[PDB]
Amino acid sequence: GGSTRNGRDSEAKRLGVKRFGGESVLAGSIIVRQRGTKFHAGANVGCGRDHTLFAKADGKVKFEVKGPKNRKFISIEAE
Amino acid sequence: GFEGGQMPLYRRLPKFGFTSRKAAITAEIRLSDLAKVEGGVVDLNTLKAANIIGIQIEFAKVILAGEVTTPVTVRGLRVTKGARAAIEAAGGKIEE
Amino acid sequence: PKIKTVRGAAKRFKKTGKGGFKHKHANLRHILTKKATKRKRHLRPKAMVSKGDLGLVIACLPYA
Amino acid sequence: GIREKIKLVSSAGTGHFYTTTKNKRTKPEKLELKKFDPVVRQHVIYKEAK
RNA sequence: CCAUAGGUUAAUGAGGCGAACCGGGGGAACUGAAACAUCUAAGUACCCCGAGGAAAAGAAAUCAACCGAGAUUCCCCCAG
RNA sequence: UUUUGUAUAAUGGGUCAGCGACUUAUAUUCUGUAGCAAGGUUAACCGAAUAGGGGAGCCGAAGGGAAACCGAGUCUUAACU
RNA sequence: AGGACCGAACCGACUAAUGUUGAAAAAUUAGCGGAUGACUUGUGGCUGGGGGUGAAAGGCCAAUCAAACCGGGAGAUAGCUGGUUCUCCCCGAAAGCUAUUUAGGUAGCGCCUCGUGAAUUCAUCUCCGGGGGUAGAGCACUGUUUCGGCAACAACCCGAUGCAAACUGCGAAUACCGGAGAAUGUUAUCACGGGAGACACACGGCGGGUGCUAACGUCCGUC
RNA sequence: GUAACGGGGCUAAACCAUGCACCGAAGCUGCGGCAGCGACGCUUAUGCGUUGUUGGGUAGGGGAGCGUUCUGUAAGCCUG
RNA sequence: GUUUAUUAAAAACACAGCACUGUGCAAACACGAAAGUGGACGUAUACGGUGUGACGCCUGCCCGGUGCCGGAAGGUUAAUUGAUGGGGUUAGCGCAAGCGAAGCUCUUGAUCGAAGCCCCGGUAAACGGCGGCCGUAACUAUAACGGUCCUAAGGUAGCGAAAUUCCUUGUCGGGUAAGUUCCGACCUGCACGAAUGGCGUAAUGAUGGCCAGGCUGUCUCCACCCGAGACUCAGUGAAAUUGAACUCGCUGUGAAGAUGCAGUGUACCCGCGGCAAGACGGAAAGACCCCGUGAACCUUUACUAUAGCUUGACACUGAACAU
RNA sequence: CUUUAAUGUUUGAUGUUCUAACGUUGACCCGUAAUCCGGGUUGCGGACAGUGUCUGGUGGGUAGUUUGACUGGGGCGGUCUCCUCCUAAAGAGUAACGGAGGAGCACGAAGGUUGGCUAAUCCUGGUCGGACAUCAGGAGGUUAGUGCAAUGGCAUAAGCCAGCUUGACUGCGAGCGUGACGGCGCGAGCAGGUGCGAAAGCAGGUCAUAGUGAUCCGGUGGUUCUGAAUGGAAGGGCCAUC
Ligand SMILES: [Mg+2]
Ligand SMILES: [Mg+2]
Ligand SMILES: [Mg+2]
Ligand SMILES: [Mg+2]
Ligand SMILES: [Mg+2]
Ligand SMILES: [Mg+2]
Ligand SMILES: [Mg+2]
Ligand SMILES: [Mg+2]
Ligand SMILES: [Mg+2]
Ligand SMILES: [Mg+2]
Ligand SMILES: [Mg+2]
Ligand SMILES: [Mg+2]
Ligand SMILES: [Mg+2]
Ligand SMILES: [Mg+2]
Ligand SMILES: [Mg+2]
Ligand SMILES: [Mg+2]
Ligand SMILES: [Mg+2]
Ligand SMILES: [Mg+2]
Ligand SMILES: [Mg+2]
Ligand SMILES: [Mg+2]
Ligand SMILES: [Mg+2]
Ligand SMILES: [Mg+2]
Ligand SMILES: [Mg+2]
Ligand SMILES: [Mg+2]
Ligand SMILES: [Mg+2]
Ligand SMILES: [Mg+2]
Ligand SMILES: [Mg+2]
Ligand SMILES: [Mg+2]
Ligand SMILES: [Mg+2]
Ligand SMILES: [Mg+2]
Ligand SMILES: [Mg+2]
Ligand SMILES: [Mg+2]
Ligand SMILES: [Mg+2]
Ligand SMILES: [Mg+2]
Ligand SMILES: [Mg+2]
Ligand SMILES: [Mg+2]
Ligand SMILES: [Mg+2]
Ligand SMILES: [Mg+2]
Ligand SMILES: [Mg+2]
Ligand SMILES: [Mg+2]
Ligand SMILES: [Mg+2]
Ligand SMILES: [Mg+2]
Repeated sequence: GGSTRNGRDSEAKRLGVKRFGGESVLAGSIIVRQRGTKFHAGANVGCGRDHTLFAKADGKVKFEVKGPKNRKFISIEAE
Repeated sequence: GFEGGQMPLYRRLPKFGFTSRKAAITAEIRLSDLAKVEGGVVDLNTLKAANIIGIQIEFAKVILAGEVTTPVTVRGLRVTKGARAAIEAAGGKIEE
Repeated sequence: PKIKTVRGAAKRFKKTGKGGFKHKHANLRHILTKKATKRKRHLRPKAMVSKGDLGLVIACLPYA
Repeated sequence: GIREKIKLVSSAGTGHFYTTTKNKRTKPEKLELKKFDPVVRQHVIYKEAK
């Protein structure tokens, strides 16, 4: 009849909510299909092809909101 | 190997072959030996008679096992650069 | 009678320093042009059995 | 489909080569673009491409 | 024509039976492959012929590897 | 007994007595346990047969690499990372 | 004369009843069809199993026939059904996920047991740090919806009123993740290894799809 | 076949608010007893008393035993 | 006449008759690894195979497809023969790079190649097929009749609500007081039709349907009577079944239809003759249904094979000649 | 030597004649007061027929088998892999023969970088220009655009234009995410060489998420890894790839 089918898992979300151990480069947020949902900021950046919030140097996670027009923005200060 | 019906692990995975067909006739002597090679001179053979190689073997190394003590001189054989030390370090000599 | 070894398995596995075996990665011999070199580059080396299927491997190779 | 596979060969004597696809149905010009030749470990001019 | 074929006689010997083992002629399928043709079961079961106390085999147009071994047969290894 | 679930109107059994179903051989890995210990152990066979002899050989102390090969390193790589 | 007519023997078998643990593993009784013919009967013979024979029903081939009976291969195979025998003590599941010519079977993971390791590991409450777009609400947006206002029937726009799983300019509880702390808890936690069983669940509460907000219905989440 | 309180029967033996008392389980306590683990007197291998705690259980796992036939200890021991 | 011995006797099989087709005899064909044998001590007025099934009047159109028959010019094609090019090796050549003869090898396949298939023609008493939209009419109408589009060609005679008609008890007529059956018609044949024969047909039939006279206990509606059981006594003496029974009704409950649970009603203990509403009564591990990567036999342009039939090459297999 | 011959000679293609293999289920003779069989003679046929080995066709005559699963019983119908949204109770993840759509590719630029640009739509005024081209202004503000579904995203634009290019590079990879597993994904940084830019710096294909097939058996290129006496070679391994 047509109605059916559907994508698979495709997790994508926050895997490093707030401050964490934040190793050399965990994930902090793999919510692909975004740029504004989560913006690359601070010691963390990367933002791979699949819009995955990288996360560089070890430390804690912040989860902020700066710059004109909301804009979440994530980063990882020292701990 | 059977796991329901799906391609078994020993199936989905490739097969990297090729057997030495030589390493089979290549032994590995250790420093713990020699002090039992019936006297001095660790002849290419001897070790065989010393019951520690194999009538078939044709090649072998000395390697570092952690022993030597008695001054011995390996003959008609090979040896690591780490074993060709302790061997001489104990008053030994290399054939080559 | 002596246990017969699954020849097929003894051609894809090899006991390592210890219990491990380390095998050959799949997806590296067919349609490779449309595959990422980075992907295939991370496929040339070998890798130990996932431990989850290790049990099986240690059955087809009774004399491993 | 209509996209045949191409084999970019090295200008150097080395038998090294790259692989990709092309649409010869509209791009008859033999493709060349220069890439890295692992063998000689030096970039060069790769050719061969319907 | 010869000569054979054929015919008669005599002297010898065979014939048939029998548990396995043994050599030879011929030779399944169920089954396994989680189906099924290649493959397996298996040269098994089974049929047939022949022989002995054993049979069969056997004195290299064998093997090894530049050193050499030295018919055949059976056991243990080599090695799942 | 089988089932989500049986007094179940679901299965089995008229009753009794006797019989009636996870064994055996070899191989491989564990656990316990005894022997010995970087060593352990013999196989066939001999036999003055459960001895004693026989260590052919098997496992372990070295691993890495597809391999040549190298070796407490070794592969990967032009890279001694 | 006649595969001629009526009708015993002889051959056959259309109907009914009775029998149905029968007198009988197909008969008895009363009727019925053929009765010099492709008739009927005695004795002996010949066709043998994937073969025979068949005025053809797969019928018959010793009360057996869509492939006889006997012995063997043979303890065929049976992911199915049944059955599995003495006692006491401790722990204690699953009825799920993912693959599967798989779906009432298996296999890895999950959950049980046993051994060995290891940390304030793990849990509850408190507090601290987080992302959230569910409930709800709302109507800028996407659609849908009225009622009024400036359109040779009416959209657009404006004000007033609603609706939404695939609407959101808002937004909980709360769950979850991480940090710190006390107490409590025979380590409850994680890892590896020996043995598993289990992948038919059922009902009730709550949030839902489906069904009729029907079903002791059905498909999920969770207790 | 009373068949829409289980029945009798009830005008309160119904209902509402408030309050006390009582019945009520294999729950809790008491008394005696058993086994696993932690604890104390301890003792001082060991082992028992005092005590905190645990002891429903299918598939299934782990741990202890009973009894049966036959071998040794048996030319013993028991037995008309 | 024959048939499912043991639920089918028939409209089924057979039949004489008809037709097609094969077979020249060491016949075709069949049993058989073969020898041999049947066919037949027969020989085309014979024998085998196939279909139709006395007889009467008959048996239309389609050869596109499949099969069979003839052609076989051309295209494609087996084994066979093996051109030709390529490679391995190495004497020699060379300080070396490489090149490399001959031989031996590995490979390559020119070329030669029959039937078959494609192709050309035929053949339907060979397997088979015989029209769609819907074209143009007394109010609308309706579209049987038949235009047009396409078929290999579009159902002729005869028959038709039939052993064939779904709607269906079609409609009408007959028979009856009343007839979903029956008989005679109509034709709108879901989906007849000409030897998988069409329509008829005297006679025949334990054949299907309908009607009538006779006849009756078939029935209204059962009554009496004669015998064999049943009942009683004496003798002999089974069966299936069976967890255990101290084996009631109801209403509810409950794995969802209760002798056994709850409530309640009822009920002194035990036989004998009768009856069958219940013990989901007895009997057969449901035959229907689904499932099993179960079985069997059967079908075919499913797959893979194979006997048989048939092709060519070499062998047994020789001598000449013409082209 | 090179075209066409003539004889010669060879060797194939036909086709005739012969006899002498071979056939004879014609006749006769002997074994033999046998229809068998064998030998002999004669006639007919004759290198044909036929048989063996090889080979193309034919071959339900016979044989072994296959002929899926899901499914509100089965079947019919539909479905089977991948991507998007809702279902999904504000982490991840969740079922139905639940409600709605898409993929099996496309690009040598539609990739890289540097530099620059920014819409849709309406109003008004303008030759042919009208509903709707191009032009001027004003309002408007991601309602446009995005190679193709849907969701999220995008102005520092990923949207648009151009110059120059080949980073759609090779070897590796701290650390993560996601899977029972096979495996899939993100990835800063390092080494070698590129490109673009004055430079900082960016580039290991495309805004991202669909555009896909494990293993085996082989084909091709490369390699002095191996190569069964030795040197080679066949073959094997390894790397790239079909
Ligand atoms: Mg030795
Ligand atoms: Mg099988
Ligand atoms: Mg049930
Ligand atoms: Mg019962
Ligand atoms: Mg008993
Ligand atoms: Mg008569
Ligand atoms: Mg008569
Ligand atoms: Mg007789
Ligand atoms: Mg019979
Ligand atoms: Mg067997
Ligand atoms: Mg059996
Ligand atoms: Mg499959
Ligand atoms: Mg709401
Ligand atoms: Mg949640
Ligand atoms: Mg299952
Ligand atoms: Mg289930
Ligand atoms: Mg459930
Ligand atoms: Mg339910
Ligand atoms: Mg009290
Ligand atoms: Mg009490
Ligand atoms: Mg217990
Ligand atoms: Mg008759
Ligand atoms: Mg009958
Ligand atoms: Mg009858
Ligand atoms: Mg007929
Ligand atoms: Mg006709
Ligand atoms: Mg009447
Ligand atoms: Mg009529
Ligand atoms: Mg007809
Ligand atoms: Mg007829
Ligand atoms: Mg009586
Ligand atoms: Mg009596
Ligand atoms: Mg009841
Ligand atoms: Mg009765
Ligand atoms: Mg019954
Ligand atoms: Mg049954
Ligand atoms: Mg068949
Ligand atoms: Mg079979
Ligand atoms: Mg199914
Ligand atoms: Mg979620
Ligand atoms: Mg204008
Ligand atoms: Mg895209």
